Amino acid sequence: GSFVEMVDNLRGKSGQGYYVEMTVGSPPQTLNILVDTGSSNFAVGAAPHPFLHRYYQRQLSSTYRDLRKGVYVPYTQGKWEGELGTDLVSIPHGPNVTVRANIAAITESDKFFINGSNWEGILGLAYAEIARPDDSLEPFFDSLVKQTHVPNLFSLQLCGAGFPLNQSEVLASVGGSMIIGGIDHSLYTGSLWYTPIRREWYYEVIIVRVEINGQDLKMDCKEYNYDKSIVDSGTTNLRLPKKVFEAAVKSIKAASSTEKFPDGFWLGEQLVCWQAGTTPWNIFPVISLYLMGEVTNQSFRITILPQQYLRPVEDSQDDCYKFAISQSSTGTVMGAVIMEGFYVVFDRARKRIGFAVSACHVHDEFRTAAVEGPFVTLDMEDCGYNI
Ligand SMILES: CCOc1nc(N2C[C@H]3C(=O)N(C)C(=N)N[C@@]3(c3ccc(C#N)s3)C2)nc(C)c1F
Repeated sequence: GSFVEMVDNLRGKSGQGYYVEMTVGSPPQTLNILVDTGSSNFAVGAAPHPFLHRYYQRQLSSTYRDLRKGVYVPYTQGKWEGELGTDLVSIPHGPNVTVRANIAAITESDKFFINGSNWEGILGLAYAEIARPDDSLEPFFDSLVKQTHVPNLFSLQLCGAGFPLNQSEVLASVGGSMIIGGIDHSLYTGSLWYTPIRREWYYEVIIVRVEINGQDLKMDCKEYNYDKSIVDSGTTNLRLPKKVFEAAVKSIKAASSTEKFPDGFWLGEQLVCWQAGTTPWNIFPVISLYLMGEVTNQSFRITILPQQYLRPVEDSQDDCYKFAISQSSTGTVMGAVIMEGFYVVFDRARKRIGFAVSACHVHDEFRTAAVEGPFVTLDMEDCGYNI
């Protein structure tokens, strides 16, 4: 329905992440927490760091409980180490409840805290299977549902500004909404279409067809989900498996061939700039991803514009962007630049993910993002990867 207390509770941008305010401990300690559907731990800075202006001070919380257990989390681009404990946690612009949750108090980290991101921790919203050190460490959302009457569902509206925001603007701007326990109908237009959650670990989905400006990429659909396809608010880009990325970039280059861009642009490293207001959106194609539907032999599609996959960056008065589609060796990742086009419903109770056109997606007068269906699609189970 309508969840006015949670609408507009996020801040941030696709490159540095979107965060929500939370409180930990007694008396409450306020922290800004990255919303991450790609992990399953609630972890906060708990020791001084050059990039943190605040951190969780366990010795100041009367409700802190030490679990006497460490946690070591090395991942591809970064790492953190911490100490496990529990404490009382609330979301000020959330459900009006306080829960006793696991907290990994980060004591040492490497390339984890981003200089100027304004967040001091991460809220992993995925399932216990991928929690560290193991699946016995109950994730925050699991604790919230178990301890309260909050429905087992959350929804995210990530709002890209469509232009760069400076330090002051990003602190003053509304970055979106995280609706805990419901769906807010003001955040989207048109209908919600649902795709099954294939397995509960990451938010895993199955892509069944890919088009670039209506042209079928024509790859065996297993390639699109090799070795998985996930929905991840903690990733900036749309990341595609190597072979899919190679085919997609060739097609996007062919569609936009009236302008030549350097190799560094297509590699997502180099910015491209145009005179203020002259970005040639129309030369860039739309991209549609078809997802397995809830009905047998039915699919639907989500369509994004270059306003989603060209990420605004500061250079001058030029309008500059980076290409936000990149290669992956760990499957497809529908990151923030996909999520900015849509209101995304993580319906854990019904093991499904819903998509609708976002009320805050960036577009022009000629084209809009879309969520459409149904389409007849056969052998969709064959699109999923095994082993
Ligand atoms: C395989 C590692 O499993 C785990 N992975 C993770 N994460 C991997 C990181 C990552 O690379 N992506 C993309 C992501 N979605 N989340 C992480 C981010 C770090 C900084 C971000 C920003 N901005 S987002 C957190 N945490 C735990 C606790 C794991 F167990």
